[PDB]
Amino acid sequence: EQEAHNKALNQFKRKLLEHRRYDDQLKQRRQNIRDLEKLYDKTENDIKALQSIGQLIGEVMKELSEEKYIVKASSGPRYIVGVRNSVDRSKLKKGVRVTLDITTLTIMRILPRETDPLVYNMTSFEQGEITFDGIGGLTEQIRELR
Amino acid sequence: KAQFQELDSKKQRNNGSKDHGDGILLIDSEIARTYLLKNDLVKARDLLDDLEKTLDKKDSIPLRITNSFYSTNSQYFKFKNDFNSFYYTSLLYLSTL
Amino acid sequence: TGRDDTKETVYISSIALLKMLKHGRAGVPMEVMGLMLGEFVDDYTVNVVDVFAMPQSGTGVSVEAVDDVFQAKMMDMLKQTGRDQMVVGWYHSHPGF
Amino acid sequence: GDDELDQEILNLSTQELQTRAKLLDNEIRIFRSELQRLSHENNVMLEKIKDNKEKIKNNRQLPYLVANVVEVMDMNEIEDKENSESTTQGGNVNLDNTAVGKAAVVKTSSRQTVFLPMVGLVDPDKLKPNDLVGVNKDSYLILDTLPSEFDSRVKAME
Amino acid sequence: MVLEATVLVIDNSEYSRNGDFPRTRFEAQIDSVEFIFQAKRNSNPENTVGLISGAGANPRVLSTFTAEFGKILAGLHDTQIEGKLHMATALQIAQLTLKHRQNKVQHQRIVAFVCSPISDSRDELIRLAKTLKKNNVAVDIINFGEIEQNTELLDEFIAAVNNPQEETSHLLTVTPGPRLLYENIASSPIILEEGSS
Amino acid sequence: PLQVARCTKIIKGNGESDETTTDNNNSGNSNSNSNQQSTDADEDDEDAKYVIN
Amino acid sequence: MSLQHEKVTIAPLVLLSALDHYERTQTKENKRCVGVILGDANSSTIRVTNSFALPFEEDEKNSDVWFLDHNYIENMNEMCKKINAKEKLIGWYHSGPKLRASDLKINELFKKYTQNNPLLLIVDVKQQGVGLPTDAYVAIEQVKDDGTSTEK
Repeated sequence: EQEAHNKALNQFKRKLLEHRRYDDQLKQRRQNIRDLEKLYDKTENDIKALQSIGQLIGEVMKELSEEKYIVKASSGPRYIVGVRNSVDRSKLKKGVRVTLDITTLTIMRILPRETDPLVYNMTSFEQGEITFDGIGGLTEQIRELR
Repeated sequence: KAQFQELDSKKQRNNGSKDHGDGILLIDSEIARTYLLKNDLVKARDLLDDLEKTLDKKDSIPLRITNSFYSTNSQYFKFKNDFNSFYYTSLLYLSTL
Repeated sequence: TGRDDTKETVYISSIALLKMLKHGRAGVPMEVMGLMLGEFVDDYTVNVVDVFAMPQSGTGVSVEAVDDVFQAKMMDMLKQTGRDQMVVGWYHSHPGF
Repeated sequence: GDDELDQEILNLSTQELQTRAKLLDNEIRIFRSELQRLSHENNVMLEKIKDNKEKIKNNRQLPYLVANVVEVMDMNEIEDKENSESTTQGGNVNLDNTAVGKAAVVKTSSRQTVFLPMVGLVDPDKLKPNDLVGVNKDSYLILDTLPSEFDSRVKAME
Repeated sequence: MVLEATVLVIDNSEYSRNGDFPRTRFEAQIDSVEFIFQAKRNSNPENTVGLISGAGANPRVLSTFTAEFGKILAGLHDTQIEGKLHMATALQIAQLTLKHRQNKVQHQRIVAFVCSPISDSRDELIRLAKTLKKNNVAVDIINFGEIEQNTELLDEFIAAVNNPQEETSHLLTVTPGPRLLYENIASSPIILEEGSS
Repeated sequence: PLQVARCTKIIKGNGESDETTTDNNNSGNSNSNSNQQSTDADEDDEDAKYVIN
Repeated sequence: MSLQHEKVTIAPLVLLSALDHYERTQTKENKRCVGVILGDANSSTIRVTNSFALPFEEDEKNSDVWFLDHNYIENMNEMCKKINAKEKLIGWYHSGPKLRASDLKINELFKKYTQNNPLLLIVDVKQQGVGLPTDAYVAIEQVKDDGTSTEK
């Protein structure tokens, strides 16, 4: 015929347009789930970090006993400190870096060694990519050095 | 299985109460069984270590999944002709049936 | 006369005494604080039933660190469980002082 | 191009554009339930973010102490038993009393050194040895990074 | 009517994948929740909606009384399909939820969708029906489960509750042919209800 | 009394990285803590700050 | 989940907290109080540092109907983070005097909160037993070898 469903599909064209932007509205709020999931992860570990207060570091001077250890702190004072029975008691030996509590002064845990930022500056200088070729003239001095 | 894998990207959210990833496992157990029919021990063993780790990851199992899992297991052990290993497995299968 | 007060002795229940300790050891060296939920009877007995802990500040303990907004929210949570009564003060924790 | 119109009568059929019109009536009922769900979901997230911000902003506020970063020690993200980078842990097993996450060692200006789990808001790329970082005045958690300070003899040179 | 707190019970069953309502009966009951929430809301803005499930061996509380449509929704998602609705336990759970309200002025009402021919005893649910009306709780049983053939256990239930009481029990039977659940629920009384004192 | 200090470095309070809270670099230029967020693109932390000893 | 379970270390504040919340609901005559259990876990020893009430109703005529408010628990947990943010949901206390088999059904609800298999702690409020007055249990799903199906 001439006209009798042309206009009726004019209406379903308007619906169709709106539907596909409703698809982009589904995807938009799904894009806000991820953005906000990261931003909650950084500020949630931040409250746990606030609530996990700093502990003072020493090193073991001298085992007195298997329950009593003498440490020299990094605040200065030598203490006789206890041990919490949640860490080793055989890796407390002299020269060993440990952190101890500030509010009952008991050893919380063993730590690897701790090395100064001045000696870390010295290691972070290792730059100069120049080869033994680049020493001209004094190549004899290189055999001798070796 | 492929069909099922593609199906769940769209269907799981539209229905939004129905999971289709339980189906993947049910199939997968049978893929392991089918190799034990063509007498491929190697291929079946690889699928059996994977079936087992998946089983454990869920915090609940249907009866039906763990049944299919004990079935692949049973056919494998009795080919090598290991008696003791078989017996123990079969008890697991019979109860949860 | 005006109104004339006399001695009181503060009766800290077993539940409250441990709670104060738990909160104070954990947030140290930083000063920790919290509100006292209780009831006041007699003219000689301040009954401190329970405490709870208010979020800490790096601005220590002060007029603006208490937070009355979080208090109003905390109060309703105690309201639904029958564990509200009426607020009888505050506590805070100094460390080595 | 665009479906459901007279152009498309020629390309498809009448019956096709109608079952399309009918199937999109199915589709749209589902999509109003999901958009509402996801809308509400981002609200719940945003409001717990503001709740977080008010604690952080108290600590961030002045004053705060000054420390440099001795070194970044490192500790495993295994909190489901123990730390074992190279230092095994003994006795009792813990979530986070000796099985903590990654670590920062700082040197304060009150003459000490403190071992803390590094803050989850400062990244481990912004911590490297010899950086100057702010630290909480009455605790010792790293709020932020600062540019290296100098002496006032040095600021005269400027 | 107005000033009324409503636990809607959504039925969850293995009969909720049926094509007797498009696309399935579960997803139709989803839309149905939304319309009733808004209706009550625009009559008077102090009304609240709670939502419970039938999924599970026993029903469960997913959401207590809230004025947020969106909280009700996170629940329907969370919920399965594989349980069975037992009316006796669903009623009892709805009543406990009803002893917690935004304001205590508000009346007590249960709306129950049925997609499961009832497998509970008739007699068990007669005792419970007499339990409801002491508190002033009426139950509107939207029946579309027993159109799969099953005798009307419900005639007894609606009748026992019914008495002088300004919250009224109602029996609505929905057309078995495809025609969209929610529409039919929305066009029947839910705000065009009347008292029966 | 007042504790006598002495300033050691003016570190201006914008461009100090005194906002880390906003972890987004998709918003802002991110050259400064007031340019961490570009909605205002302006004060979200004190204008000037100071390190004293 | 975690399968690491061994001991339940229990703090004295936990013991006292469940006696107190029971007595200030003034639940008696076999009416119960179920609250949240808070502490460290994902760990072999389950470490319960604190506990708080949750609004809870138990019907005594028919035991198969109970009230738990899901909304409260999330809110409440947020405020726990205020106190000490090393606490997450690791289970629930029961008010005793003993184990019930209706506890099996309660248990489902708290699996959408926890990172561990949920904790059941009987705090006996009448303080009966010749040692400690607490029994401690954890929910397991397992096949039964006496020829019957998988029980929880």
